[PDB]
Amino acid sequence: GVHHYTIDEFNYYYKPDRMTWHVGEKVELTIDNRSQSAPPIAHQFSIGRTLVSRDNGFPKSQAIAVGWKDNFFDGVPITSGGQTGPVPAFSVSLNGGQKYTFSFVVPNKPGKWEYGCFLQTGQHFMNGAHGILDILPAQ
Ligand SMILES: [Cu+2]
Repeated sequence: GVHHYTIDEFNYYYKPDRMTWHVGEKVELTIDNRSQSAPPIAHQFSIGRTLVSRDNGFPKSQAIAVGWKDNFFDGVPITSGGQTGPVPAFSVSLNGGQKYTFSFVVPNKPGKWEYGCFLQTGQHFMNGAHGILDILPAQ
């Protein structure tokens, strides 16, 4: 059976901020931008590994996040409404009040991955917009 997961986006955090999948699990994931501000803001959902931050040669208290080195969804065939196939550099960007639902089979990419939002030059990320995705071997 397909396992339904929802990730809600708020300013500036995911609910839930942890998720666990098994390799080979059939997942339907809904990403919902529930931005609570007036006006609501856009949010991004990207799963990857190895944070990349801005550099200018000067030390920082908090590094400004810019992206992931490795995208979890690389090569992963996705179905969303009438469309099926892998998506190059997959990520989900939503305006306030918009959601996106897609399904896939969890690839053989075991271990810890992270999800994050890199919008507004890393400000969402610095404010809490990051989660942890654990991928367990097939049960
Ligand atoms: Cu965001």
